[PDB]
Amino acid sequence: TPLYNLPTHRACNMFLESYKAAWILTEDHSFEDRMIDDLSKAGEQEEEEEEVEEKKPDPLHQLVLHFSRTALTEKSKLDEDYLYMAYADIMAKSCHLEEGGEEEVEVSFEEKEMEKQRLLYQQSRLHTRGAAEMVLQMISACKGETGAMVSSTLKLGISILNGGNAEVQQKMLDYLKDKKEVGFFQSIQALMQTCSVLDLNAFERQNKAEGLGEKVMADDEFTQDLFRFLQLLCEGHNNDFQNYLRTQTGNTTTINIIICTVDYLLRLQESISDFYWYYSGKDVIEEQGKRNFSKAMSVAKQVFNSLTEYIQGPCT
Amino acid sequence: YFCDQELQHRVESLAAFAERYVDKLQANQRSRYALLMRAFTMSAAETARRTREFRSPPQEQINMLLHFKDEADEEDCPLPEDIRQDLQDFHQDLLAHCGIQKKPQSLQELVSHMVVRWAQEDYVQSPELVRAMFSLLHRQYDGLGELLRALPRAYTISPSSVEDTMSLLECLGQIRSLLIVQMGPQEENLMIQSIGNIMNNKVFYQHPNLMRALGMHETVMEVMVNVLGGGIRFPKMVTSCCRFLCYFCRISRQNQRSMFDHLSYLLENSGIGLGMQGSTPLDVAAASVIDNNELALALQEQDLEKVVSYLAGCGLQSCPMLLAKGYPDIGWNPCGGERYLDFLRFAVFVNGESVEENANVVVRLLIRKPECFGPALRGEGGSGLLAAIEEAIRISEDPARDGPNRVHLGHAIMSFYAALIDLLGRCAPEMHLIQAGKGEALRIRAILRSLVPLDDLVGIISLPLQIPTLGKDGALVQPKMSASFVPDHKASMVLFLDRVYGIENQDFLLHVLDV
Amino acid sequence: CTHARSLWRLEPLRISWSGSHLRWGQPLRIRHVTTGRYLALTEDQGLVVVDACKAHTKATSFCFRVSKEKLEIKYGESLCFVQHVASGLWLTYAAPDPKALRLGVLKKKAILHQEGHMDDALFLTRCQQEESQAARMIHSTAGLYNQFIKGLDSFSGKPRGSGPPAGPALPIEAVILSLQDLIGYFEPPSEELQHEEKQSKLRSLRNRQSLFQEEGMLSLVLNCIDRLNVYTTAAHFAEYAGEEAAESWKEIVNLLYELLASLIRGNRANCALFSTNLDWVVSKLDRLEASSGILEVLYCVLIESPEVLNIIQENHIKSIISLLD
Amino acid sequence: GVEIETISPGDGRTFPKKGQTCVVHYTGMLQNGKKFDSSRDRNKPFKFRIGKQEVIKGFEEGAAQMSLGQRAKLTCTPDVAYGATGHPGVIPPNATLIFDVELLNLE
Amino acid sequence: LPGPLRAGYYDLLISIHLESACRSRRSMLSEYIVPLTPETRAITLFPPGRKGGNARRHGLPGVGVTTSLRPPHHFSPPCFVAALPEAPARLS
Amino acid sequence: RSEGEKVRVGDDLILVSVSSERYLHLSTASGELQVDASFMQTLWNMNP
Repeated sequence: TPLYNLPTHRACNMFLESYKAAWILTEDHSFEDRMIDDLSKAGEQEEEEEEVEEKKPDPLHQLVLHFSRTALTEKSKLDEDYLYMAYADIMAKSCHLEEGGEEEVEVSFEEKEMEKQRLLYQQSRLHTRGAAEMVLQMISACKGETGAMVSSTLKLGISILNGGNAEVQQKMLDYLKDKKEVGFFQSIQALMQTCSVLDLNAFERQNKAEGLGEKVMADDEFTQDLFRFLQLLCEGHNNDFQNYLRTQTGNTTTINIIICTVDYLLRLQESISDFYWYYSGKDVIEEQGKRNFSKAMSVAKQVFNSLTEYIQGPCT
Repeated sequence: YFCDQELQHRVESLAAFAERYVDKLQANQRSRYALLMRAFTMSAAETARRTREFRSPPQEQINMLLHFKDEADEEDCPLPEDIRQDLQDFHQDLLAHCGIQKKPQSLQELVSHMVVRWAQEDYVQSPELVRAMFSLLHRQYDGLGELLRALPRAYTISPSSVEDTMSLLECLGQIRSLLIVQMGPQEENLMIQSIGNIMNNKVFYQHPNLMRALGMHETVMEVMVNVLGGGIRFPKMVTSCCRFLCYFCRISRQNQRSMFDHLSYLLENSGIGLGMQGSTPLDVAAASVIDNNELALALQEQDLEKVVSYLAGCGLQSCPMLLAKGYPDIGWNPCGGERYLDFLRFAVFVNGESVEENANVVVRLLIRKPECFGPALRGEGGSGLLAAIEEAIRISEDPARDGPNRVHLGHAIMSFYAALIDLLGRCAPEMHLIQAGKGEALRIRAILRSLVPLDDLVGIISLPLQIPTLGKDGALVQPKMSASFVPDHKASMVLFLDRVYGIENQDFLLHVLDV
Repeated sequence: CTHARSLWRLEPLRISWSGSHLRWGQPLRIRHVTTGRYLALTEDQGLVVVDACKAHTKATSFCFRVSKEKLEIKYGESLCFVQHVASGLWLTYAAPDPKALRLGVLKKKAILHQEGHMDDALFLTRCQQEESQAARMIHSTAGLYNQFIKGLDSFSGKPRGSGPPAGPALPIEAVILSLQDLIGYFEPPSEELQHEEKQSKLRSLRNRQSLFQEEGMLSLVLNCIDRLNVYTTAAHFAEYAGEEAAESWKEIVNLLYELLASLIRGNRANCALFSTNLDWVVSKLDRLEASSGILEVLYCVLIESPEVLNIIQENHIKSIISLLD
Repeated sequence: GVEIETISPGDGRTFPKKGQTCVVHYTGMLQNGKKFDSSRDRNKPFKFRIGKQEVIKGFEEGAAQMSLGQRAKLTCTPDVAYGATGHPGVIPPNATLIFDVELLNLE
Repeated sequence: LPGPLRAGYYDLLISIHLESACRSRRSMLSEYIVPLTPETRAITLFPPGRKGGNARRHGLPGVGVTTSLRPPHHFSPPCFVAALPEAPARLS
Repeated sequence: RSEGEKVRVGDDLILVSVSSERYLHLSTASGELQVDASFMQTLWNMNP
């Protein structure tokens, strides 16, 4: 057990793992904003371009166009792409800085307004180049398959639509109505159907295995992000998008997200009732049960908020 | 290429500093060991020191020692100030080299300005070129993260093992080179030789972590994928891959977990024709699940449903290649289901204790599909087990029904029923749970008692056995093994008797003794 | 559900206001778009599809009743029940067939029964104009090529001599025009187009090729090529089919090979259908006429499917080398 | 067997025997005047022992028959050459080979 | 020489003399395994300035000492006079 | 019909014993309809 009695090479490997876990991982460095700012600038092409202000797209525009081309390419199934994941994370962080801000504090009206303007500008730098259509194309190409690609796409969409941006909402709605596709809503319905609920058998197995040594609600971040995305889509009381989610006129087939959201909430309610029946006999709820209850209740809170947004603004 | 060279230089420098720092920390720990052993005036303080940061799990010790990055834990860490400052200086140097903090003064800046300039000059029409420049720009901007991703692949070895390491790398290179080539006889022979050399290498089983980092299990898995998709066209390939995977499972436990992560595919491809092979993906799955309580508890019921479905099919229809060889058709396949029953036994029983959840799921699936019992123990047939066993005895007796012998259907009947009885016996609930009075345990025990009567069990236990006798002059005549009844069947049935029914009255005891 | 075989045409008996809205219980006729036959009820075979000549209002006329009771229609969401006129019978699946179950086939032989079943009301869904047009061209082309094949088989084995074939003349002009129209219809999209629109047009071409493939136009073209390839040269073709018909033999052969190449181009499944046709293409590689066409067909098959390459044999390779020789 | 035609004179006294090393620049060609081998292109002398049978037997007899410093032509029948089991992609199933070899630096 | 022919000859040379070795080395470049050697410990992240007083100097890529284990390349010289003889794989 | 859906009149229900985990089956091999809890299943129309 002592390191000096331990062989040198094994100790070196263990030290490599320890350094990886303790120092390199914990170090924080910010480059997304700087790199996006560098990529946004066109340089001197617009300086020498007289007939058109910018005929040639800027580097960021070329990058998003390349990702859009990959999304639009006819593929039976979407494949893993670390480049797309990393780039989507970079843009999401860059545009989410202002939303996140980068104690009873009294924030002034002027300060709130300038924060909102900064968020709008950072969202403009990406949605004036093709991200609002790229997210839709990626979601359509996912074909209702859970993974890191759809997770990154959903995070990018939430970052773009944060604060209920009417401009981006209009862009997505116009693209959807112009292309007249069913893949987007089919994939959304499949993603809702492939969500997760509390599992008592999994909880019992986990407790027993831990005793003899979380999985009872995974994909919680995924489902919360999906419903946050839907809420942002309906955000601002936009009757056009609310009615579009209810019925997709013009398309050959329509999918009822409103009903789908309700259906999921039901299943979650049944799972919570089963958990209550399990823990009703015991006098004191244990820490694992408290954690599971918190997870389920947060997910239910998200679903409710989404439903409210669907009807909040008078939508018969 | 130049960026890859830079990354390799960084990781090699990190490895060298890790060696030096490990040497210093080991020397310091030995010195502190001597100091604390000499000075043990404070009994409680000495005991607490011996408990924490003293002859403890090595990884825990180094994790707690390297905690002086935090100001609060800097005093807690007993490392010398010089050692801590050395580590901090190395961390600062690593950050400076990675670039974490106008004529280009470095490769990173030069490539960044290069990519920006090329993107700004025109509208690039080459998707491959665009992907290349943007990937390069991402690598230049993310320096520390690239090293962080590279560290898991890094590994350190002793100077004396370099020759065997090089030999293993050469064999693995042959294996990887054979992937792109379409599989043929010569390629098959080369893979057999390479896998044999890998298994014979001493470093292979002495560094399972290094094997996992190299990901050789994934490579042999891809070879198995190719051969299984082909068919068997290359049964030697399938058998060699299965033996290598089983040995890899037996090496250690994390290897077993990595193999368990691919459980679904192996069971899906496990079929009767593929399962009759000497080494099968079903055997690989059994090795990946055997004797691991947490792995057994993490089993999903879908896999159990799949194997139960295969068992039901085998019990429904006859054996195709058996009837092709010409063996008489029984209307069902016992030898195929024997393997499935063995897999279920491994899934249910671990370390001599029945897994309650897995046992319940298995028994519910078996009662749900009543076609898994064959002629005897059947809802429709209702054939007694004792009558079935005696019928199989006479079937093995007469060559007219036994002969098409490499495969004896008479012995296959006994093997299948013994496996079924043994599985149902180990699915029985534990005695402590029965005494406590769990409703589910009582229900399972009652169901098992209902399925298997006690009289039939004790009857087959009392069934006679052939005893060797030198009937011929000077020649010792023995029963034909693998074709007649053997005491292993009786052992499985008496395991059922002890687990489910048990012995409760002396009368019954004496009776069973006499029978 | 995507194939054109599931397509039916509903036309009211009244010739006036044929395009009017279907009325609950209004008599109407059901006709198969692809085969061209009308649904009807006969005594000997129950309900079957019969020819237009055999079609009569006594059998081909049906109505969309609201419900089973003996005492306008939206295109979807319809609970219409198909009742044959002059009868109380309704369209319903026959008693579940254990044999059919064993087969696993969903071929529920439809039967007309006065009792019917609970699952009798059925949904109606209009197909796309592309699918409707494709089905119509499939029907017309199948009829024309069947006529051409019958004409070719008419004079097979009997020398023509001085007097031309006494049977009906071959529809050479119609066949040539149809082949040209089909080639133009199946011509690949231009590469100068934008990526998204090009991908959409490729998908359209793929589904169109799939529809023709499943309807079996490829086998019909292959049969026509086999019929035409018996005669070695134009003079040999004239010795049986007539001098007037001789001049178009080479043109029809080249058009047939070009059409086959157009059908198989870009469709991996269509190319894989020729897994057993490697002999068929290789033994025709050496044909003097349409040599470029058959070479292009082989090129497309090889570059599209791997299995057609895995089956490639020594004699095949020797023939390809003899092509250069 | 192997036919030996002299092109240029050599030492004529130092003949190779079993167990020595011979380096020679040779040019191999088919019966119909088609070249397939040349050590001059590689700019390296071809090395072979006598007695290990690594080279074709006809080449061995042709080299052993000649002396050091002699350039001679070797005509090899397919019987002593590869013959029916010739080199795939290099040598046809039946062809006689002609080799111009010069012996130098016997060891 | 015409451009297409020049490119064809270059690619032919690369294919018939370097393809297999390049592929094997590229496959091996993925993993980093290093032995405990004096050559290993001699590696420094920042080489000292030769002039003196120069710190944080980045070494030129591809010039520093690399001790990661890479299997060596294997080649067999062409030979068409040797007698033509389970079967080992031929070398480049 | 799916689990969680409210059952309705004129619908087939599969009844399984809670204790013995067996269905209400209508055995006819004896020549008379006998109701018994066995492992085979039979539909039930639940009408008030």
